[PDB]
Amino acid sequence: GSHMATVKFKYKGEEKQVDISKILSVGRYGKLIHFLYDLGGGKAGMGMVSEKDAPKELLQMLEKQKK
Amino acid sequence: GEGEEEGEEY
Repeated sequence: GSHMATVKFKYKGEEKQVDISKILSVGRYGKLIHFLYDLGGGKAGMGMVSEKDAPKELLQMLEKQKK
Repeated sequence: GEGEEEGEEY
């Protein structure tokens, strides 16, 4: 099990959850926040949520991973 | 297999 904090992302309406250790780089484009996350198997994934959908508590975490 | 894509109209 992971001992890190997980971040929930509203992927096109779906509720996804990525561990903070899997988050590679987050890039806020303004209203839309895009992020790259490492999944496994050599390949990774990506997503983009809105400022309104992303909770402040998690949004601040995204600020720390803002690369 | 893994590797999704978004598509939001900015």
